[PDB]
Amino acid sequence: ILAERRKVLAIDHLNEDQLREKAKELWQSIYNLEAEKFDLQEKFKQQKYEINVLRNRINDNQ
Amino acid sequence: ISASRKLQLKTLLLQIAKQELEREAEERRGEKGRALSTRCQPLELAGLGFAELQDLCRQLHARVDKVDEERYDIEAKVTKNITEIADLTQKIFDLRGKFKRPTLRRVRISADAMMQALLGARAKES
Amino acid sequence: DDIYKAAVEQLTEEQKNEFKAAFDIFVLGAEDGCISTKELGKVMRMLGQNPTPEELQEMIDEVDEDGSGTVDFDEFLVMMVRCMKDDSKGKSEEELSDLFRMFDKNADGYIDLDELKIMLQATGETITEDDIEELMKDGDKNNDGRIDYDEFLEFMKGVE
Amino acid sequence: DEDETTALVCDNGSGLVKAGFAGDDAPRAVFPSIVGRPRHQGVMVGMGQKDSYVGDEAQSKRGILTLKYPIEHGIITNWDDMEKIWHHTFYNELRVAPEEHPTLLTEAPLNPKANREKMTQIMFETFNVPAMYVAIQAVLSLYASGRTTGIVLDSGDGVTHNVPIYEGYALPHAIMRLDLAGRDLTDYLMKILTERGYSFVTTAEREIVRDIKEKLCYVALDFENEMATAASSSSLEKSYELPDGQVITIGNERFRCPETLFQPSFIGMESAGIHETTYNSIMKCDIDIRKDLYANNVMSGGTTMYPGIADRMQKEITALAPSTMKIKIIAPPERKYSVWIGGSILASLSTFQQMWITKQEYDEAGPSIVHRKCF
Amino acid sequence: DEDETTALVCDNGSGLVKAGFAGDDAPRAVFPSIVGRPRHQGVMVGMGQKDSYVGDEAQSKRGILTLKYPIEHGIITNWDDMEKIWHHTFYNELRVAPEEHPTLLTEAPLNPKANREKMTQIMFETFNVPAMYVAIQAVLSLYASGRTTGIVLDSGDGVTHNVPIYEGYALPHAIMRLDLAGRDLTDYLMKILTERGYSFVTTAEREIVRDIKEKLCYVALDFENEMATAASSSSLEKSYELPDGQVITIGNERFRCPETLFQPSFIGMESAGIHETTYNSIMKCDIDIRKDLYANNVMSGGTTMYPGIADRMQKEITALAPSTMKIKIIAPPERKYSVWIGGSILASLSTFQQMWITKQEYDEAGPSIVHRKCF
Amino acid sequence: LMKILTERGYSFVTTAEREIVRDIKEKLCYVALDFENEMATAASSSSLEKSYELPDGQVITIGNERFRCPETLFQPSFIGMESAGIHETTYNSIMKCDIDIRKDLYANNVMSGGTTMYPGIADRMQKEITALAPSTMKIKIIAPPERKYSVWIGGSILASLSTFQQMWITKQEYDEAGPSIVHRKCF
Repeated sequence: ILAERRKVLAIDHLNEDQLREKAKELWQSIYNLEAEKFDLQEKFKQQKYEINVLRNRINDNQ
Repeated sequence: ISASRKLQLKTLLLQIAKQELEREAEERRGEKGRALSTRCQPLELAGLGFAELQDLCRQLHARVDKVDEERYDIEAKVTKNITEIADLTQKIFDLRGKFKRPTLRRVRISADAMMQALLGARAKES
Repeated sequence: DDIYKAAVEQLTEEQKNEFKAAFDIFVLGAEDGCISTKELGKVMRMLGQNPTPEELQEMIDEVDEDGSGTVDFDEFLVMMVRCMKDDSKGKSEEELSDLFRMFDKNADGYIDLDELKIMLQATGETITEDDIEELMKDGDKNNDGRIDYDEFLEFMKGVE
Repeated sequence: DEDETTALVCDNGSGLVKAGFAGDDAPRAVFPSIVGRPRHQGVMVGMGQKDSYVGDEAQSKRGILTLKYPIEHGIITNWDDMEKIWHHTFYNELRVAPEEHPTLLTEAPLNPKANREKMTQIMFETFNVPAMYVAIQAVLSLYASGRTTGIVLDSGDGVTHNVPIYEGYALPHAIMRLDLAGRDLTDYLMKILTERGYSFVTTAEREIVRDIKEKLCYVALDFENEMATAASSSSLEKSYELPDGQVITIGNERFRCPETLFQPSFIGMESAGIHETTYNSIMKCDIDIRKDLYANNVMSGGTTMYPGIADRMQKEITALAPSTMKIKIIAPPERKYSVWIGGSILASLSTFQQMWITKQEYDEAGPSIVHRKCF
Repeated sequence: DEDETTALVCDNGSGLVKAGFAGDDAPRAVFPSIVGRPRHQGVMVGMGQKDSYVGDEAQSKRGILTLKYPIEHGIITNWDDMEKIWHHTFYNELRVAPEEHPTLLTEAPLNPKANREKMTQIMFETFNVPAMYVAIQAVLSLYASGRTTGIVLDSGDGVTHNVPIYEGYALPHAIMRLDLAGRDLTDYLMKILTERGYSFVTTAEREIVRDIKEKLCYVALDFENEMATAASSSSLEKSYELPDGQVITIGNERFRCPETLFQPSFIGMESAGIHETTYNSIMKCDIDIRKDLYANNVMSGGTTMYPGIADRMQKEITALAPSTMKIKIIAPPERKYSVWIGGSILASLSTFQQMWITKQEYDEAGPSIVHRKCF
Repeated sequence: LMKILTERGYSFVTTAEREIVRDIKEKLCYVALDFENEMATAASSSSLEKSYELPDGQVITIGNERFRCPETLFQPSFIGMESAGIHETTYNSIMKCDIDIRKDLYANNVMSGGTTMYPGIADRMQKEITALAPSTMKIKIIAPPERKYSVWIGGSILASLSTFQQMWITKQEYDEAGPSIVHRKCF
């Protein structure tokens, strides 16, 4: 699954400028991956927070 | 405390909590887009020769792979915490619940057409 | 009952005079002229529905602003603004968690009286520590001195 | 007449059908499980008069009708009369069209399979209901009572089911279904009243004896002591008004009839009674189950309203149960109707919206599908 | 939650798992080594109810569960269930993340190799623990007891290991290992109580018998005299309350079960018994070792809490031992809770920081590293 | 069987009814060596149903229920019992014996008592044990016609053996010792 993000690579037949292109779309996919990661971080701080919430409830309401 | 007093109190409380979750989130998101543009930096392609730009495509996919790994770890943790969210969520929806499912009381039916067809020409109330 | 009396406030009062005339009608079948439990049965068959001595008496309780054991005229306004299912968004684990993130400003899990006073002062509307503390209690059924999220649900149950 | 596209609920026994919508705490109306037909020669022309009467119509014109009940001992055999009762129930009094609403029906788990198959077929083929679900009366009773665990004695008109449920699970090896119900208590009373000089044999008379039982009878906490005085003095007698101005006065028969619940031999049945069934449903379960079932005996349905029954049952089971252990009975005021309420609760739960047979799955499989989809 | 990356200590046996952190005096929580699963069909919907239960959850909901132990005779045969037990141990009750703490696990010296290898793999792969160590039960008992020399007789639920240690070194040729344990005594008690009219054949029944054993059973100092009286008079019977209110009394069976430790033939085992194997562990060591092992018989593990066991073990070996010499037993109130205690001590020693396997060496070698680095 | 026949529309709840079901079981039921394929067909076709005449002249037909009942011996969960069933219990008794015993017991599983008269039971048991048993080894079942009557037949044999004439409690030893004597003289 990392490998469907460790996609196979093609650089040689890519002309210098075609290299610029594929590297650019790769960096776009990178930016998307950073977006995913950061939204997972925000969702995840919300997760950790509201699970602290959860256990607070667990204790106060066992 | 007055009636509409407490009304506006509670509704503005909940809307404020909404919009402020959204404000922490928009600052979170500024943080996001900035850090994305940094750790996934606006690119630099040219100058590197054919072989060099080949290495460049290869390493930009390698960075695909790194952020792959990063977001993958984060989403695995997010999956575990979604799991735990739902787990303690129902656990407590029992703890403070087992009935936190409210009811639909029999007095709570629609009476509009009732008032109307009953009052006829004077169809006023509901 | 401040929600029904706020509706009274937030709505027009000529509907309330209308319900006064309807309550004058609610002397019919009323050995009391008012709407008691039995009189709520007869007023509702005069109104179209028919709640139960528990439902009638509980609407009484649900209109017992004063605790008058009846549905008074003011309590009948409460009734007319009280006999349906409308309070929306059902803010719960998901939505009151979205909220509790700020209710519990702490990013921890407890709306203490400071969290609650801060959230209220953020509401923009007028804020009293009577407000903050009554809402603390509405929370503090577990009585943590600080509204837990379960306290938050005993507090903001359905309220929107 | 109704303001929501909710599920419909109909609890169809050998006595009466309780019907209304999911989300309420009461049926909109109760329709007796009866289709009536005239048993006399007509003489007047142009004065109306129906060929058949359904539900409340059958009782209203009963003076000259023979009244038949489509359901026997918990199951439907006269499917045609059931469809007519339902058409009336849904369209004239509940004011609904099942085509636009999913429907929940009930049965006892130890009833014959044909019941759930025919009820499912009628709603899908004559009413075009979008979905169906046949429920367990014990489940519905536990939802209504606020429990996940207990022994449910549902007091039917046909049969009594007697099932232990623990933590939401069935414990089927311990179900003690008993062939004793309200219609047998009624038959016993017709015979005991014959001993007193009042013969009740025709439909109108049979309906009266049922009504007598409902208003005058009780079980008593202590049968022998109650009979010692009931059999000795007029001070324990009660008079019932027959609908012609005459009265019938009933003494120890007032409790000897309901006593059949504790003594089924009164109607020729081989059984030690409803407290034996309750006890064995607990006893046949594992010892780490038994403690929760002893503390949660659940009364549901009719007969649970008899004076002395909740106290008598708790006494009768604690007498068979081991010492130290706490034996307890749950018997809410939502008597004779709590199972309907349970129907309403289940039909409207979010946890139940995946339990429905849809009018796709039904059309592809046919009515045998109910056996795979409901329970 | 700790102010140091203290090792976590988890004494995972075939009975209960005792867990807490290194440097403390006691485990934070104890858990049955159990994963439970329902043996019934669910009837009510929206009841929660898990597919599987872990530890104390499995025991608390046992009324309808079949309960399995992933560890048999000291070895994990089911590591998927141990992942669940450890998840529960660490995240639900100790509420710690092993990812930030070294973890110490325990086993007998001749425990088949798969046990320590799978324990190492689970902690490094599912918990991603920074370090691991699998420790010897006898070593852990010796630290807890304040000794470097003695016989560790560890008669717990799984196996009796019985290994002589001198100056902190194994004397492996003298390990008088025996396939006789507390679990066999439990099985024997279920059978002997069945003979008294109280059958114990299901999971719920097995957990009850284990509880009966722990509170009512003993070995005594003199079996034949104890039975001469127990078999002749009710004065030596002791009662026990079962969860459903039943009361069971046990007479000579109260000690005849436990006696199997000294007389293994009672359950069909071919063995000299734990006291002869204790004696031989001393005898099979060199003559200049024997004197120190005779003076230091170290009692640990389960079954050590039977009345008469410490007194009896010293009597039985001193009776086989030569005259003039003094033979002594060490049996502190820390008996059986010595393996966990030793884990806390060992994990915390500065010299033990050279024994821990890190999540570095692990990746190059894989879980087989445990056989190169632990013992 | 009383409960599953109730599902079919023939309730059996009284003493007379219990005796009828026992008679039905004894004459109509079988276990089948392969119950899964047998029920796939028996539950689908009336061609595998057998008619039984009830005492009053009424007729009950039984299909997959015919074997479903005996199957409980291999599927004890059908009656709420926490058990592996008779084939695994037999296997475990073999397993629990010493390794030089196990082979002789695998080769000598002996049927006695009742229910061992069901068609397919000798094959059902031998195949289930064989499936649980190790390879190379031959697993075998002995199923004599002295089935169900075998305990009585053994009593005749044992009572008559010369090596068993010293095993009898006399009506002297009995009175001197009382009934607890059975624990010293019989086994």
